[PDB]
Amino acid sequence: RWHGAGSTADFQKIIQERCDTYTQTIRPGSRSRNCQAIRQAFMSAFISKDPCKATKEDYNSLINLAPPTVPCGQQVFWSKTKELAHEYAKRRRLMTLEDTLLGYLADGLRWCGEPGSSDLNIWSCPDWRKDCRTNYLSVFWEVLSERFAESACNTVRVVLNGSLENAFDSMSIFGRVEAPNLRPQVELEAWLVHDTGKPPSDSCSGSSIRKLKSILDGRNVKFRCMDNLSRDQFLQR
Repeated sequence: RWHGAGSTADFQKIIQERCDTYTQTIRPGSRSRNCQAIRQAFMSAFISKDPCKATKEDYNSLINLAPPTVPCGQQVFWSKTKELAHEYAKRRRLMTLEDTLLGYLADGLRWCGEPGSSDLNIWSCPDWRKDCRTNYLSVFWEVLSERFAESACNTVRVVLNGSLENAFDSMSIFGRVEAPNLRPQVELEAWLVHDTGKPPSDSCSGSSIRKLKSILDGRNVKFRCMDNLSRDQFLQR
């Protein structure tokens, strides 16, 4: 029925198993959380509904069970730097969205339902461009991203791509949802990191980063920007 790839096979089992692994072996001691209840809430958010009428409100109950809150001074944002940013966060024992409970559950997966049915659509799912932006996969990442940004505290870091013409993309989730909802008075450190021995194409003094700085000034968030670093110099530091 849709243009996008279908749901991850065995979605329900994958998320519950990821939840067990996360809560018991990845970030334990926190107060306890029921993984069966989390799985049930996640399914209830989208199953049997119109797959192109997802709203942020559909996810309030799921997120309340496990908000994407990272301890102060440990939070990492990224944009166009997925691989690098996660390497960095892993090495420094920091957390990206994909390191929160719900982000860990959902990372890399696909899901959508079908009206009337209680089952996943494993055959096809709304593509964001061809079908609808208001789909359950896209909306999940948006609302999770917003709460993650709102809960950030003290010093936060962002890894950006110094090999693009514009390291800051105002239409990205980081630019649209995260930066504009950053808790006021936190401090943000940006790292603009470039490839290989390929000379950077954007810097902290470029137009796009000046736009980011304007947003942060508006949030009363202090900004420090470092650039002209290759992947190795950034990670080795």
